[PDB]
Formats: sequence, C-alpha cells, structure tokens
Amino acid sequence: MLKIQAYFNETADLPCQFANSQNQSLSELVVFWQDQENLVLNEVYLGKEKFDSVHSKYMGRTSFDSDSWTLRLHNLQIKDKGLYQCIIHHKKPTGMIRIHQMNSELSVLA
Amino acid sequence: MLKIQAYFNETADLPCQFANSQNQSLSELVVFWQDQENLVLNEVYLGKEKFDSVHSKYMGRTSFDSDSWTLRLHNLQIKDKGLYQCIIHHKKPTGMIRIHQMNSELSVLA
Amino acid sequence: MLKIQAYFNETADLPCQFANSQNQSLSELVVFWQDQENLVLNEVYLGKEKFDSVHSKYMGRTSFDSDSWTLRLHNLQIKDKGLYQCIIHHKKPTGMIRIHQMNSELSVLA
Amino acid sequence: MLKIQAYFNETADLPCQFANSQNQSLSELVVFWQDQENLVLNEVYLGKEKFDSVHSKYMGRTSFDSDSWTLRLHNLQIKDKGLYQCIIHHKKPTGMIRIHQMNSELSVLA
Amino acid sequence: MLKIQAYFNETADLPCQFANSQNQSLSELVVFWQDQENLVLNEVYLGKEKFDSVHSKYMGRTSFDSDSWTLRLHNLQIKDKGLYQCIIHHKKPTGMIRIHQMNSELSVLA
Amino acid sequence: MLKIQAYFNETADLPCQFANSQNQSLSELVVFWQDQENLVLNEVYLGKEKFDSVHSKYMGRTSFDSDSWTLRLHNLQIKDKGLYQCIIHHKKPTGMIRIHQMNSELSVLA
Amino acid sequence: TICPPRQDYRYWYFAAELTIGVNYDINSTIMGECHMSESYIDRNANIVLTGYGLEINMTIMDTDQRFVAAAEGVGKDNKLSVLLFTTQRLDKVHHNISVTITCMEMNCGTTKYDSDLPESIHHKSSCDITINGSCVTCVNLETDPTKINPHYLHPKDKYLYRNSEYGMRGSYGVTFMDELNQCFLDIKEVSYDICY
Amino acid sequence: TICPPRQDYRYWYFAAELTIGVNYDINSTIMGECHMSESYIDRNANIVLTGYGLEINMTIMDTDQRFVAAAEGVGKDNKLSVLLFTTQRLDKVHHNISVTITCMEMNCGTTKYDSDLPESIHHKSSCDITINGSCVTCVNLETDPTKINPHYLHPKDKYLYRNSEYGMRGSYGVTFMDELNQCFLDIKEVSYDICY
Amino acid sequence: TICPPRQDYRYWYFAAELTIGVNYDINSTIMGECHMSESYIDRNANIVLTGYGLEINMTIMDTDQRFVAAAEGVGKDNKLSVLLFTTQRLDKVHHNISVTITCMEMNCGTTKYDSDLPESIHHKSSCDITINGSCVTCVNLETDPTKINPHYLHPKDKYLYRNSEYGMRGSYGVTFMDELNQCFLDIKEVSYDICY
Amino acid sequence: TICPPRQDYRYWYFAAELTIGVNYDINSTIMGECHMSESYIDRNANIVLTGYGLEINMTIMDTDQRFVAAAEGVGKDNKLSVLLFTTQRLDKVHHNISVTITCMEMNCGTTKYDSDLPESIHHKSSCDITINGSCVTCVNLETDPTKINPHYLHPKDKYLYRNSEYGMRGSYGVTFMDELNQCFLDIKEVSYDICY
Amino acid sequence: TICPPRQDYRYWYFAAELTIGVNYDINSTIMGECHMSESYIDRNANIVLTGYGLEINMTIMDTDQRFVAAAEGVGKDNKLSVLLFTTQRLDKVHHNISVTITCMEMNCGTTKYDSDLPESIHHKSSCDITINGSCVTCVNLETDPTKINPHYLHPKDKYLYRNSEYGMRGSYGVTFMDELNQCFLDIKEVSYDICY
Amino acid sequence: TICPPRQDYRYWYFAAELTIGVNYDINSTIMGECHMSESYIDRNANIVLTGYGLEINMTIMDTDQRFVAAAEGVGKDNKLSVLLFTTQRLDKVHHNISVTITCMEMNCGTTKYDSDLPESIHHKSSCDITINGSCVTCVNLETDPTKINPHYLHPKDKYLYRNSEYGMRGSYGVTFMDELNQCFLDIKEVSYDICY
Ligand SMILES: *[C@@H]1O[C@H](CO)[C@@H](O)[C@H](O)[C@H]1NC(C)=O
Ligand SMILES: *[C@@H]1O[C@H](CO)[C@@H](O)[C@H](O)[C@H]1NC(C)=O
Ligand SMILES: *[C@@H]1O[C@H](CO)[C@@H](O)[C@H](O)[C@H]1NC(C)=O
Ligand SMILES: *[C@@H]1O[C@H](CO)[C@@H](O)[C@H](O)[C@H]1NC(C)=O
Ligand SMILES: *[C@@H]1O[C@H](CO)[C@@H](O)[C@H](O)[C@H]1NC(C)=O
Ligand SMILES: *[C@@H]1O[C@H](CO)[C@@H](O)[C@H](O)[C@H]1NC(C)=O
Ligand SMILES: *[C@@H]1O[C@H](CO)[C@@H](O)[C@H](O)[C@H]1NC(C)=O
Ligand SMILES: *[C@@H]1O[C@H](CO)[C@@H](O)[C@H](O)[C@H]1NC(C)=O
Repeated sequence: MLKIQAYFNETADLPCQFANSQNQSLSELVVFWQDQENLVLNEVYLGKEKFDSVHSKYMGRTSFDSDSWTLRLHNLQIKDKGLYQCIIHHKKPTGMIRIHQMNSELSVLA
Repeated sequence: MLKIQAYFNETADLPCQFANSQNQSLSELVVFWQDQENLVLNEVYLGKEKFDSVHSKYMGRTSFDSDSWTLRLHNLQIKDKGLYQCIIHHKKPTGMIRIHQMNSELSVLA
Repeated sequence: MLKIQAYFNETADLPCQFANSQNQSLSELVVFWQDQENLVLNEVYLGKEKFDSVHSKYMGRTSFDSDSWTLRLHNLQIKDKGLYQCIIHHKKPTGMIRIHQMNSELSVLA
Repeated sequence: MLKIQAYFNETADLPCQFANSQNQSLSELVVFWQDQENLVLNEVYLGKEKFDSVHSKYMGRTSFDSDSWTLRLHNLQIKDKGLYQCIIHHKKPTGMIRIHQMNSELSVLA
Repeated sequence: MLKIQAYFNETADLPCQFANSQNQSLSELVVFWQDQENLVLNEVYLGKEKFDSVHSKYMGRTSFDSDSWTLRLHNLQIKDKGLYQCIIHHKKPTGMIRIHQMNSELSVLA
Repeated sequence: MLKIQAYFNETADLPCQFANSQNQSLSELVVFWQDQENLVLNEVYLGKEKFDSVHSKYMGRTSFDSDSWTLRLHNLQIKDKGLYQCIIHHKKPTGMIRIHQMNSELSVLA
Repeated sequence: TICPPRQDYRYWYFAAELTIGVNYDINSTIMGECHMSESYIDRNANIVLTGYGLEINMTIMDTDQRFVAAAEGVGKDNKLSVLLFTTQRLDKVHHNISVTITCMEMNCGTTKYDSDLPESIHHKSSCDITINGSCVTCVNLETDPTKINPHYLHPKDKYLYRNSEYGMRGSYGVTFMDELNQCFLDIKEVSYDICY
Repeated sequence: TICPPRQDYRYWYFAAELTIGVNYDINSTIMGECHMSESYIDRNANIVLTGYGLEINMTIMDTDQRFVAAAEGVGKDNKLSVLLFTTQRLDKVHHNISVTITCMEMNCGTTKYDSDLPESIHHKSSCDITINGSCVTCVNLETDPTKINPHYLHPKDKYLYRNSEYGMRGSYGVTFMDELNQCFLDIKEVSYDICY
Repeated sequence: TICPPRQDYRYWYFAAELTIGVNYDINSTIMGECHMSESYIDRNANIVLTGYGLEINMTIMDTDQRFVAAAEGVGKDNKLSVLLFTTQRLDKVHHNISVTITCMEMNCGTTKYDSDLPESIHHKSSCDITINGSCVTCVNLETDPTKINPHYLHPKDKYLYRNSEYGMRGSYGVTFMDELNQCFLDIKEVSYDICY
Repeated sequence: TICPPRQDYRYWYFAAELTIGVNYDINSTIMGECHMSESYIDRNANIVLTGYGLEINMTIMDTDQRFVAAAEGVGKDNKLSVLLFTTQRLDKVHHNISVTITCMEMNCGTTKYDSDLPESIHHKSSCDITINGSCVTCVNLETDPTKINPHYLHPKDKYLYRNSEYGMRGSYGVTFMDELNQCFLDIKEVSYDICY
Repeated sequence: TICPPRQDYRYWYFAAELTIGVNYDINSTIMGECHMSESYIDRNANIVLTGYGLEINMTIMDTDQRFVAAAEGVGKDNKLSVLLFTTQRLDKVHHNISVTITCMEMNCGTTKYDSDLPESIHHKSSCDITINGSCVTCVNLETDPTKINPHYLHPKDKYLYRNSEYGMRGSYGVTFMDELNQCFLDIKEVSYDICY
Repeated sequence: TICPPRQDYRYWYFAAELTIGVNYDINSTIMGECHMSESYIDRNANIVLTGYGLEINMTIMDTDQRFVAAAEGVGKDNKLSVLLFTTQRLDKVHHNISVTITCMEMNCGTTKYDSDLPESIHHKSSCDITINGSCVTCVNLETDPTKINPHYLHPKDKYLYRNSEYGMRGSYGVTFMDELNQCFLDIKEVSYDICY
C-alpha cells in the first residue's frame, strides 16, 4: 500500500505508521524490519537498539527515530529494491503477540 | 401328395382342388402358383389375371381356367422339374388370410 | 421455407416478415442477420444501425428498411449462396428473449 | 460245475439237466446253447428247430434230443474247447423270462 | 539290567528268572529267546521243544533247562555279542498274552 | 559416579561404600568386582576368599580389605582403564537377591 | 406313453416354427435377448417369450406337450423367426392353437386383429391370432415342420427329432401388405441363439 | 400407437437439445459426472439431470413421451450442451415446456428469472424458464432438432431417429450478455458421454 | 461280523451288476449325469439312482448290506449298465431282490410289467421287477458277479472285492424283443463314471 | 450468491493457511496421517483436524463459508503447515476466528494460553487462541493468502482460487521463543498430502 | 511341578507307543486320515483317535498327563503304529491303562475280548483291553519307550523328550496268531503323518 | 505435562528392560509368538505379556505412564529378554514395581517365591517379585536403561527416547544358581521381534 521511489543513490526511508491506539510505550514493544529474503535490518528491544542478528551488509547503514517511527537506510544500491516489513510485537510475560505489520516496496533508478 | 408325370416335352397341368366349402367367388380371392425357388408363375386378383411379378421365362407359358381351377403350363423342359404351390388368399378389408394350399411335384422324361 | 432466386449478379433481398402481434416498436427490439458460418451482416439496436461486428466483405453492401423489414444485399457473388437467419430479440431490463426467427436460403446463377 | 472230457477228435455231449419242476412242455419254451464268443449253436423254438442265426461252422454238426435235453456236437477240434451255456426262456404273451441256465466247459486232447 | 561277560570263546548262559507268582506249569506256557535281529533261538511249546524256525547257525547250540529256566548257548563268537529277550506267553483258549519279558546283553573278549 | 585417576603405573583402589544399614555380617554376603567384559576380579564368599573363576591376568594382583570394603589392584597398565562393579549378594536359604551395586571408572596416564 | 415326464430340463426336443414380419428395424441377433416362460398345469401347453420388440404368447389345447425350449433369430427385411421345441408327440389329432403378439417397443397400441385362421391345408385345425399394436406385417406358423430344424446340428447335448409325415403338417398365414408369401427361409445369416 | 411401452430401458431413441452458457469454469467432460432421473406417472414427461455444476429439470405437458436417455458435454467458452432422447413421437401438437435450472455449485442463490419464452418461430409453444442462481449467461433450446444428433453414430446397440420436417422444430432463447446467438455448435471437441 | 459299520463313506467295496436295454437313443457317458441315494434303516437295503433317462430302485430284503457306491455306463445299441458296490458279505443266504425301473424321459407311462423272475440257476431267490413306461427292451441282473469289476483298476483310494465262488452267483433275465441274451459285455467303450 | 451449495464434495476451492511451530520432533509427511471433520449447521463454519501430534479446531463466525478441504505438511525445524480450502466468498467483512490447538501426543496438558490476537494490520478482526499442552512454540495464521496456494498445481480435478486483493489479507501471530517471525515458507520439501 | 499347564496346544512332547496288527488290507498312509480327541477334566487322561479302519480309546488313570499329540502310520503286513505324545512326567508310579479298539469298517462286530494284561516286565501295572470286532491279530503297547520317537527329527517347532531310564518302560502284549512278537519296527517306509 | 494422551497407538516410545533365565529349552525367536495387553484405568500402569513359555505381569504404582509397546527375544543359554516402551516421563520419583512370572508350559506349579528386592543402587525403590513354577533361574530388571534400546534403529515410524541421567537408573536382581550376574547382553543373535 506504500510505494516509495528514490533517485539514483538517493536516501531511503521506511515508515510504517503505527496507530498506537493504546498509547503504549517503547519499553514494552519490539520492532523488526525485514526484507524479502527474511534477513533482519534492525531491532529496538524495549527501547534500546540491538545489533545481534543484522547481516553485515545491513550494519551501520540503519538509523532509528523515536517520534517519527521511521527507519533511515542510506547507501541505496541497484540490487536493494524489494519489500520491507514493519513487524511490531508486544512482549507480555506469557509470550509475544504481533500487534502491527506494514509492507513497503522500494525500487531505485533503472 | 399329388405326383404328376408327363412325357418328354409334354403339357403340364397343376390343379389344387379347392374344396370351397363356403361357396366363395373369385372376385374376393387371389391365387398364386410358385415354384421351389419362390419365383411366381401366375396371379388371379379378384377375377382378373395379373402379370406384375412373373419371371420372363414364365411369361406366356401359363394359362388359367375358371371352372377347373387348374393352371396349364406349356413348353416343359428338363430343368423345370420341381415343386409348385397353390396358395389361395382371401382379401378381407383388414388383411389377407391363407385359406388353401396344395403341393404338386412334377418331373419330366429322364 | 422461403426460397429466393436471383439472376447472375442480381440484387438480393432477405425478408423475414415479423408478424408483430403485440404491436411493438423498433426502440425496444434488435435484429440480426447471420449466415451459415455465424458471421453477422447487420444490426438495428433499439432503432439505430450499428456496424460493430460486420465482416469487411459484408460492410456497406447491406441496407435496412423500416416498413418492409427486409435487408437488401447488393453485389451478389457465386460463393455467397447459403442460409441466412432473421433473429429478433426483445431487450427487457432483465435479459433479451428471442421473439422471432426465420430461415432463408439463397443461390445464384449456376 | 460240469466238466466234460473227450478224446482227440471224439464226440461231445452238452447236457444241462433241466429239473422242470413245473412240468412244462416244449411247445411254450425256447432253448439256446451258446459258446464263450456269444455265437449261437442251436435253437428249439416252441418245439421246432430253427437255423436262423447259427454260424456256418456250427451248421449241421448239432443234434437235439427230446427226452435227454442234451445237444450232441460232432467233429470236435483242438480250438473248440470253451464254455457253453444252456439258456431256457419261457415265451409268455407279455415277454420272455429266463427260467434256467447251466454252464459247461469242454476241452479236447492236448 | 543283566550284564553277562564271558571269556574268549567261553560258554554263554541266558537266564531270565521268571518269578511265577501264580505257580503255573510248563504245559500252558511258551518261551522264546530272540536276538536284536528278531531271529529266534529256541521255543518250548507247552513243555515240548520245537525247532521249526531256528536259524541254521543257531541250531543245536541251544539247550533248555527245566528247573533253572536258563538257556545254554555254546560256541560263542566275536560277532555273537548282542541283546537277547526272554518272552513268555500264556496259551489261553482265546489268545496268548505276554506275561514276562527279560533283556540281557552279552559280549565276548575283545 | 566415582572417577578415579592414577599416575602412570600407579596403584589402583576400588571402594564402593556399602552403607550396610542392616548391620549385616560378611558371613552371609558375597561380593564380586567385575570389569566391562564380565571377567571376574575377586569373590568373598561368606567371609572366605575364593579364586574359582578369576581370569589368569587378574590373579594375585587383587587384595581385599575388611574394614574399608575396598579392593586394591596393583600393576596398572595402559589397557586396564575401564569400569568396575561392586555387586553384593545376600545368600538367603531360598535364593540370592542383590542388595548393593556401585560403578567406578578408572583411567591411567596417556 | 400316457404321461409326459414333467422334468426340469429335457435332452429331447421336437419342432414347431413361426415367423413374424415387423415394420420397425432389427439389425441382427443379440445372443441373450430373448426370455421365455412355459406352463402346462392347465392341461393346455403355453409358452410366452419376450424378445427383440414383441412378446409372443402361444397356447396348444389338448396337447400332451410342454414347450421344452425355443430359439429366435432375425433375418433380412426385419423378420423374426421363432422355433419351438416340445417334449414329444403321443397322438395325431391336429391340436388347435392360440397366438397373441403384443408390441412392447416402438409401436405399442391396442388390439388391431382378433380373427381366426382356417388353415385348409387339411382343414381340421384352427388358430386364433390376436395382435396388439402396429408392429406386424407378416405372420406365418408352420406346425409339425418337415424342414431341417437342427441348426448347427446339433447343440452340445440335446437330441432333436422332427416329423417326417406330410399329413400332420399345418400352415397358418396372415398378411397385411401385398403378397408376402414365404416371408423368409431358414438357412440364411440367421444366427439362432438359444432362447433363454 | 396409443400406448407408450413403459419399459425399463429402450433401444429406440429420438432427439431434443439445449445449451446453457454458464459463467464459471468447466474444463472438459468427466465421463460419468451426470446423473439423471425420469418420470411419466403424471401424464407429463419429466427429466431431472444433475451434472457438472447445475441441475436441469425439464417437463413436457401432454407428451405421450418418456425421456429414455440423455447426454451432456462441455465445449468452448464454458458451454454445457444437453441432448435428450425420448421414446417416440405419436402426434404433432407443439407441446409446452417448463425448464428449471438450479445452480448447485459455486454460484448458488435464489430465483432470478421466472418469465416465459414465446418462440414465435411458429408461435404455438411457450417455454417457462425458472433460473435459481447466477450461474447462467445463455440458454438455448431446440425442440425436434434437424441437425445430427447421432454422436459417434451410433452407440453400440441403440437406434436413433430424428425429425426431418421443418415445421416441427422450435427454438427458445434467452441471453443476459450481448448478442450470444448460436451459443455453440455440435461437432467440436464435445466428448458427449452418456448421461447415467 | 454281526454289525455293518454304518459310516459316511466306505473304502471297501463289493459287486453286483445289471443292464437295461432301452429303445430310445443315448450316445455316450456324460461324466456326472447319475445321482444316487441309499437307505438301510428298514433292515432292507435300498438304492434309488436316477440316470440318463430312467430311475432304478433296487431293494434287498434281509441283506446285512448297505449299498456303498454305484457306477453307470452306456454301451453299444443303447444299453445302460449299472454296477452296485455294497459294504461286505457276512452270510450266504441268496437274498431276494425287488427292482423297479421308471421311465422319466421320452417314454413315460404307467405300469407295464409286474411279474417275478424265478432265477433257476440255483432256484432259491426270486426278483420282482416292476417297469413303468415303455423305455425298456432287455433287463439282466447278475448278483455276485465273477467278472472283473475293477474298472480302471483301481480308483484312487477305494478297495474292491468280488465273489469267487460259483455257487453264489445269480442271474435274472427278462427280454421283450427276440433272443437278446447277453445284452452287452463289460470291457468296451463303456466309460463307467462314478455315480454321484 | 445468497446460498452456499451444501453439497457432499466440491471441485471449487479457496484459501486460508496457518503454521504451528512445535518443539517435539516430526521427521516428514506420512501421506494419510491427517483426519478432518467439518460442520456448518450452526451458521458458523467449523473444522476440526487431527494430525501428526495435535488437533486443530478452527471456527469462523458469521462466515457464509464451509470448509471443503485441507492439507497438512511438515517442514524444517518441526513446523506443521495447514492449508484450508473453503467453498467461496460472497462478502468482505473480515470474519473473526477462534482457534484451539490441543496436544494429543508427547506433551499433553491443561490450558496454557487463552488470550486473543488483535491483528492491527487493519485492526478489524480478532482471533481467539486457546492452547492445551506445551507442544507449541510458534503460531501464525494468514487469512486470504495472496501467495501460491496451488500445490502441484493442480490436483487431478479440483479447481483452486485465491484472493488477489491486498486489503483482505489478515495476519495473526503469537510466538513464545525469541523472534520467530516467518516461521517457515511454502515452497520447500513440504509434500502437502491431502488431508483426509 | 504340581500343575499341568492346561493350554491349547503344546510345543513340548513325550512318548508312548502301540501297534495293532489287523487282518484286512491297508496300503499306505493317507496324510490326514486320522482324527483325534483329548480329555483330562476327570483327572484321568483320555485320548480317542479314529484312523484308517478302527477307533482306539486309551485312558490313563491317575496320570497328571494330558495327551498333547499323536501320529499314525501303516507298515508291512497290515500293521498300524500309533505314537502318543503327552505333556510331561511329574512322578514315577506306573500308571494303569485301559485300551478299547473298535472296528468301524469292514469287520464290525460285538465284544470279543475283555481280559487284562499283566505286564510282568516289572509287574506293577495292568492294562485292560476291550476289542470290538474281528479286525485285530496283534496288539503291542510300549509305555515310556526308549527308542527313537523323533520322526523326521524334528517337526518344525515342537520339542520332543523320551524316557532314558530302563526301569520305567512297560510292555503289554496280546496275540491271536502264532508267535507274532515284535509286530513291526519303527524305522521303515512308515510315513508317520501328524494325527489331526 | 499433567496429562498422558491416552491414545490408541503411540509413535513415541521410552525404555525399561528385564531378562529371565529359564531352565527348559528355547531355541530361537518365532516372530509373532508374544501377545501383550496393557491397562492404566487404575492410575497404576499394568502390562501382562504371554510369550514363549511364561507370562509376565508388571505393574508400576503412581506412574503417569502407560506401556505403549514391548519386544521379546531369546539368546544363549535359554534367556528371555523383554523390553518395554512407555509413553513418556513427567517426573523423577523412582516408582515402585510389582512383577509376577507364571510358568504356563513345561514347569507349571504353585507359588515358590514372594519376597521383595531392595535395589540399593540408590536404595529408594522396591520391587516385589512373585514367581509361580520352577521355570526360572535368573531374574534381572533394569529401570531407565542407559544402553542402546533402539533395536534395528529404528523401527519404520516409531520414535525412541532413553534416559541419559545416571541417577535415575535402577537394577533389581535375583538368582538361584551360582553367580549368574549379567545374565546376558543386548547386542547378540537376539532377533527382537515386536511384541504383539
Ligand atoms: C448323438 O448322436 C447322434 C447320432 O448318433 C448325433 O446326431 C447327435 O449330434 C449326438 N448328440 C450328442 C449330444 O452327442
Ligand atoms: C443398425 O443398423 C443401422 C443401419 O442398418 C446402423 O446405422 C446402426 O448403427 C446399427 N446399429 C446397431 C446397434 O447395430
Ligand atoms: C422304491 O421301492 C420301494 C418298494 O420296492 C418303495 O417303497 C419306495 O417308495 C420306492 N422308492 C421311491 C423313491 O419311490
Ligand atoms: C491297494 O493295494 C492293492 C494291492 O496291494 C492294489 O491292487 C490297489 O489298487 C491299492 N489301492 C490303493 C488305493 O492304493
Ligand atoms: C471446537 O471448538 C468449539 C468452540 O470453539 C467447541 O464447541 C467444540 O466442541 C470443539 N470441537 C471439539 C471436537 O472439541
Ligand atoms: C482446469 O483448467 C485450468 C486452466 O484451463 C487449469 O489451470 C486447471 O489445472 C484445470 N484443472 C482440471 C482438473 O482440469
Ligand atoms: C531345537 O533345538 C534342538 C537342539 O538345540 C534341535 O534338536 C531341535 O530340532 C530344535 N527344534 C526347533 C523347533 O527348532
Ligand atoms: C526420524 O529422524 C531421526 C533423526 O532425524 C531418525 O533417527 C529416526 O530414525 C527417524 N524416524 C523415522 C520414522 O523417520
């Protein structure tokens, strides 16, 4: 539902617009952005960034924002076009239940 | 039951002795004489002769009589020996019912 | 049931004599004429002619009449002999129901 | 049960000792003497001799006696040794019923 | 159960020690001694010796005693070692019933 | 559960720590120490040592202690590493029922 | 001589034939199409056989015969020939016959003929024919045939006899078309499968 | 002539065809998909056949015919052709017809059409069509067809007849799309498996 | 010796034979045509066997034998030979015999013969013969045959014995034609299939 | 459109899938292990299928669909994927779902989870999940999948359809381990034997 | 030791043999001719076996054995050897024995012998023999044989044991002819088919 | 965890072994000789299996296990090894055991042993052994084996698990002969056919 176009070697932004009807806080939620190959891009565990599973090519180029809830990916490439997912999970004491998901497909100059 | 013998190239007579217990008339009866090959020899339809199906070899050589009820065949031949049948039919409005039959076997000089 | 004969390269007329017992109008009816190969010839949709499916060879040579209900085909050919159908349809809001049909076979000079 | 011996080319006698408890007469009885090959030797039909089925080699050599009930066979031979039967039949109007039988084996000088 | 040993070409004695609890007599009994091949050695029928089936080699060499109930075999041989049986039968009018049996194995110098 | 380590060609001790809650006596108990191949090492039958089934290689090198309930094995070898069992049987009048077992694994310098 | 055996099946046969010329189409024999039933308990022999498109019901009065078996065949020009084998003949008295033919396929209808046939060949027996339907053109009935009834002479085990005395034969005929005498002849492509 | 045989199965057939253009997808014939039921006890011939995705219920009033057999096939553009063979024709009166088409798979629903078709080709017969569901686009009905009903002419044993008189054929049609005349033609990849 | 076993089936057999010369035609053996039943509960042995065209019912009075098995064969000139094997003989008393032959095919009828046969070979036993029908020309009965009963000597498992004493054999005969003594002989094309 | 056919078996299918990640061991598909039952009489669709080691009970409330068929497969890391094919969709209302998973082998127990999943992808539907046992680690449920449901496209006769509108897809997820999103993918060694 | 198993069938056997010299003829073994029945409920072992031509009924009084199996064979000079295998021996008491031999084929009769056999080999056991019929010439009985009972040693699955102590064997004999000791020997053309 | 599945058949197994040294002779495995029955309704797991010559009846008190399956084999010196597979372990409490061995063939008798075995390997559990008969020389029982239970690892579909914690294993032993420890070892000619 969200199509993003970027100029040749332009900057990439992935928002997913979490409504947050319950006025929840970042201390009780986890966020994942993943590509079409199932490789992780970033993780915000209960309010702090983690880099435990990001693939090497995805290291460093990511940046997370608090208020905007947008991930800023830099150094776009011709082969980086694909679909990204914004998976938000709630870390209850029993288990984690998915509470939001948003797809976004991005392509670069061809 | 009736055996007829004739001299070489003699005249042949085929009677069949219709008892006619009902004292019927020729105007309501049809008469056929046929050989062992099913080829017709003569027909008397309701009082008038008919020549609609007689084989060519049998044409002309036959003659029919009123009172005698006998067919007179002329110009016998060596190959004409065989069995002849006298079939009488009654032409009712619905259908024809066979009311008399008589066999006769004829042979010529050997 | 209608045999039409025309002289060599004569003019051809295809009538089908719609009785019109209900006294209907051309504004609620459609008429189709088709040959033995299912190719269309003309169409009168609700009173206006249409040329949306007529084959190129059939274009222009057809003409429709109001009072006579006869289609006039010009430039007959040796290969144009065949059967033609007069299919009349009534365009109700729900669907169209075939309310008349007539066959006609035409041949040319041999 | 009866053994008869004859010298080389001697005379042969076949008795069968009919008890005749019923004091019957030869006029109502038939008698047969037959060898081991089923060929007949003699027949006394109701008191009169008959020669209707005797084999040629057995013709003439047989002779029947009334009081003795014995058959005399002459011109013995080396190959005439065998078993002979005395079959007596009673010729009732309904049928013939066997009323006596006696076997006798004879051999000649070896 | 009775093992008998004899010196080289010594004399052989076969007893079987009939208890005779009924105090029977030799007039109503028969006694048989047989080897492992079922060949008989001696027979005492109702008190009289019989030599009806003794093998030629076994003839004469046997001797039976009354009071001792022992059979004396002479002229032992290297091949005469084997098992001998003392079968006693009682000759009733109906049949004979075995009333005693005793095995004995004998061997010679080897 | 008991790991014993000894220096190269050192002395070996195998205790199995029989609690003996019943305060039983050696006169009614049998003790066996066996290796992983089922070859016996020593047996104390009702208080007296027995050497009825010990393999030759294990003869003499074993020594049994009363108070310590420990077997002292001497002349260790590189190939003598393995598991040994302390099987105690109670010799009741009916049958012997196992009342204690202990495993001990020993290895040498390598 | 007095009694018929009254058995299950008979190795001994006899003869009596008939032919029906029907107008609708019959191609060839089907080898198992016919189905026949027989009865005698009435002292009158009766046989009812349903075949290709018509059911034939025949009755002999004062018969001393029970229809042992039957055969059906189809020839040229849509002729259905039926042969009937009975137990055995005990006397010569020229029994009467009643034949009813019902069209059960492609031409059903009501009664169209109820007359009787004289058969003045000897003029001693009368056969009464009742036809329901319009599926009939010729009707011929030969009692005590003299021709060669044995077809594929002979069946595996059965024994077949036939009258050889001309005086006992009878011919009954009825035709609606023009001069259909001798509706057909036995020895032809007629297959003649056993009727049961 | 008056009576129909009222048998179990018939060797003699007839003709009357119809075609239904349905919107959902049918690939090819399944060789045993159809199942039919026939009835006449009411003096009205009724045939109800359940096939690939719909049930067709056809009734002829004052018929003197009982639907002997049927066949169904699938052609191009998802068309379902049904041929129906009856016993035999006794009179020419242009019977009426009532046809009900019920969608039993993938488009079920309630009644969407209850009008009657005049068929003014001769303007003597009227067909009442009731359609339940939305699984229909074309409906054509040819009574007393003159085309070649014999498919694989001919089946092993059955005999087939067809009307050759132009004045008896009737055409009923109803379309919901645009100009779907001649919804399909007989001789095609149509397999035409027997319907039962 | 006193009792007969009264078993289901027997391996041990005996002998007693007869031959019937009938006028109608029988070609050859059928291998399974006969069917026999046996009874002894009355103290009189009885065997009823239905064969090619006649049923034979034999009764021995004061027998001490129960008919174990039987065999039937057809020879030249339409002769039917029946061999009967009984359990075993305990005494020599020349038992009487009652034989009834009923024509059940092709010559049925009422009683035609009810006389008794003397058998003066020894003149001690009498056989009472009752014939129903006209399907008989010769009747011979040999009790205690001395010929070679073992046919295909011998059956797979059965044991067969036969009398060797001339004093016990008995011969009963009745003929209606002219001089039909020795109606036929044993060793011929006679197949002699087991009778059951 | 209003009515579902309510037939025996359907050729027309649809899609909705789910995956269960269990801790105990499953090697590969067994080709006939599953057994499923379906119901609609309540106006709420219900499907209960017992498979390799757990029983899954799914209920769609206010559905207008009845589960036609299902398929089960086992992949890597002990994941069990179940595809469910329903009749057809008439309206877009985002039906609710109730799913209960019961461990019937090797990890039985009482209730361990009774919460509901919001699915705020569109935040219109809620799925109530009840787990009995401890034989579950991941649970994913995709309603109206847009991927390639046709496996071995396609089965011999069945027709398969799938939603192509992104707005209708729904994703429900619950995990107990760490970051188990995308528990597994369709096109793999998954054999997908028919579930029945 | 106290109890016998009282099972259905046994793998463990024992020995006890007998031989009957009969006068009528027996050719060879039939492989399934015998049929046996066993009983113990009375505290007395009983085995009744019906064989080639006689039924043998043997009873051991105060036995603690139940006859497990048996075998029968036919040798030279019309001898019938029967081996009986019992469960197992618990004590040595020299049980008594009652044997009844009934001629059920070819020599039936009443009782001809009712005496008892002393067996003074050890003179501790007595066997009572009752013979019905005349079909017996020799009768020998060896209890606890020491010869080679295993025939075709050994049967597929059964285990066989035999007494090796000379003091337990017993020999009972009765002869009506002259000097028939050792009526036959084991290892011969004797087939020894299992008896059941 | 609280509940066991209580199913028909289980793909999941476990371990517990025993060995019986009997005096009479057993040659080799028969592949289908055993027959076993299981019960749990009492809250105590019970398995009674009848094999080659003895019936073994084992009971675990306060178990939470039901004996899923068993296997039996025969080795050298007439040893019978029985392996038993239960559903699954839920807690570590060192259940008690009751074992009864009844000699049903070749050594039947009354009770000869009713004592209890301490098993002071850890000295927490006690097994009570009752032996009927004299067909036993060694009795060893290993609960929670650590050796390689998988025989022909592994059966077609079943999954097998085994304890790997030394603290849970238990050994019970009783011998009547001299020094029969380690009555035999697993990996041998032992065929180990499934027990049912
Ligand atoms: C019987 O024999 C006759 C002539 O001997 C022959 O015509 C007939 O076909 C034969 N039938 C059988 C069934 O053997
Ligand atoms: C019957 O014959 C006609 C023509 O004679 C033919 O068209 C038809 O296929 C045939 N049918 C059968 C079943 O023989
Ligand atoms: C056989 O004949 C006897 C008298 O000889 C008779 O009682 C019996 O009924 C006959 N058997 C049959 C079946 O009629
Ligand atoms: C039995 O043996 C006799 C001769 O020993 C032989 O004639 C007969 O055919 C044999 N019968 C069987 C069934 O073995
Ligand atoms: C499935 O679940 C429903 C409620 O969600 C329940 O009523 C039904 O009993 C369950 N089915 C089974 C087989 O337990
Ligand atoms: C039906 O046809 C479609 C496309 O024409 C195809 O994808 C499908 O596999 C076919 N199914 C069957 C059962 O023929
Ligand atoms: C059992 O083994 C013994 C010797 O070990 C052998 O003599 C016997 O034939 C065997 N029997 C079976 C059934 O295996
Ligand atoms: C299952 O897999 C395990 C290891 O992956 C293997 O040891 C076992 O034999 C397999 N069993 C079956 C039935 O496939």
